[PDB]
Amino acid sequence: TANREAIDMARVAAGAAAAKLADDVVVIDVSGQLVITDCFVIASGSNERQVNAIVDEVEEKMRQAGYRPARREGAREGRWTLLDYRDIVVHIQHQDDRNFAALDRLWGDCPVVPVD
Amino acid sequence: TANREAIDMARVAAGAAAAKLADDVVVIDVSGQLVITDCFVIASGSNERQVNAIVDEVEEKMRQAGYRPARREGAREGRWTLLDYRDIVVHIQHQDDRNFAALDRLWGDCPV
Ligand SMILES: [Mg+2]
Ligand SMILES: [Mg+2]
Ligand SMILES: [Mg+2]
Repeated sequence: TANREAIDMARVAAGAAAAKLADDVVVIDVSGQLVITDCFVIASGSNERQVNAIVDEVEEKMRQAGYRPARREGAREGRWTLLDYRDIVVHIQHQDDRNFAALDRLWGDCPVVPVD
Repeated sequence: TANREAIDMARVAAGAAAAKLADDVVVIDVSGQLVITDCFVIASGSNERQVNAIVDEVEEKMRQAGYRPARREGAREGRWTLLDYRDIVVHIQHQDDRNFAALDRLWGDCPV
């Protein structure tokens, strides 16, 4: 399964998104699929303000956890942001833009990490 | 349009993939679309071991040209490997998995 250190990072990220009332907050164990990243963290906002508040909360809480800033990515015209912390990767998106079948297609065979 | 520092990185990464006999090597300018990444370099290997060697070639010359180490990722079965250099992302894939349709609906308007 996923390394304990990676799960702890995921816990911090998911707790930050939950603190800003994100929807779809799930930690995916991708340790059996990928060679580097162990946890994928999904989160969604109902508006773009919230999406960005979730993004900033995750970064601020990850900094407090002692980690270096994520390598970031997003679409200039899109409403998503990708945060790469290596052991984990965080993906935050406006719920209206999400493709949920595509998510399940990609990670449907991966265990959910009950992180609470 | 795409960065000088990125084009000269894509040049190196694509040439390296060329030196180790990759197929369907493409440099895609995504600078118009993305915030951070400026270019993608996609390539195919005929098999998992060729994908492995292609990655080696790319990483070897990128280090030689004094570039930052890649943030790597890969499928555990070696079907694909990705190297993130920030300014460019290199995507090497087993030709059987290369979906050119999905590429088109997504980086089709980008110069290639
Ligand atoms: Mg792992
Ligand atoms: Mg750019
Ligand atoms: Mg190697």
